Amino acid sequence: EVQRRVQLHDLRFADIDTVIHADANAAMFAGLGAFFEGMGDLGRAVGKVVM
Amino acid sequence: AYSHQLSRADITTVSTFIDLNITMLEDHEFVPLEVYTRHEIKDSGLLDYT
Amino acid sequence: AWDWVPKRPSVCTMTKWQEVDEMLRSEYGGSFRFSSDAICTTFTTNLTEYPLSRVDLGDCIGKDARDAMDRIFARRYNATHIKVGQPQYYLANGGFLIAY
Amino acid sequence: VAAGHATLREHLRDIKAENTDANFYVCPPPTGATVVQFEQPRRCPTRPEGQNYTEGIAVVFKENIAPYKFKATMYYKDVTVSQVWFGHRYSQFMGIFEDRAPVPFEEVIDKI
Repeated sequence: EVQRRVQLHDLRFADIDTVIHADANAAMFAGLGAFFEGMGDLGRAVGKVVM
Repeated sequence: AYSHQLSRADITTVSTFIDLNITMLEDHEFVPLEVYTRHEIKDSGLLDYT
Repeated sequence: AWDWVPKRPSVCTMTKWQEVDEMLRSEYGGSFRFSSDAICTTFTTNLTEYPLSRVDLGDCIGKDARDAMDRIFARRYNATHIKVGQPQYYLANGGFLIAY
Repeated sequence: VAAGHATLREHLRDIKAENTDANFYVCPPPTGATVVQFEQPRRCPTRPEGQNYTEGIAVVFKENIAPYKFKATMYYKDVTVSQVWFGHRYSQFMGIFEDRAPVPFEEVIDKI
């Protein structure tokens, strides 16, 4: 039971770390990147200035 | 993920409290690349008291 | 701060630690080795016997050893074994004195 | 006289002041190439069960698997890919792709 709880606490700290290391703009940048890569060189030519 | 079953006869038993005939190797870790590219955690079996 | 008192008198240089009823002795690598079931330590010593009489002028080690060996012999060995010769003294590694 | 006690202190001090040492060890973690299992408790009888009890000497033989140990060498190449065109400050949001592949015989003999 002791080792079961120790492994449950290090899971909670990992979820906290995940939330503070990441940020809200990552979802936006990913959404934009996924759109621009879909139209080749023209997509990159526009995507580089948009970013 | 699951893979297969084994019989209790398929693994060697360290029967007596003392025996010297075991033929070990100097194990060398083949670390996965994700440990470096995305700071992923490497397995280490069950937790001992230390 | 503390209350002062004069320096107390002197005492015997060594004290009895254990009385061992059964101890095996063997010779290996130019040294003696001693072992028993009573204690998990293994004593190692040079082959030369130590001249106890050169230092124990008060017989504080010698007298106590003779008495203990006789008590043990009478309690367990008198009916099944014989004494081979006189007692021997050896200084083991770590700072122990063994009477055998 | 205290002279005998004093020299006995000196002998006892010299016998314990002597040098002694032991090695250090580097223990690499096991990969699972060698595994073993342990014994388990048994249902012990409350009273004698068997017939024709007897005493004897015994010798036990086990099947010979005859292990054979040797030395080998491995060769491989690690590869990583990421969309850096977004710029070094934004590329991380697009992620990374990685793989592990074998080395062909020609490179082993002609280059390595």
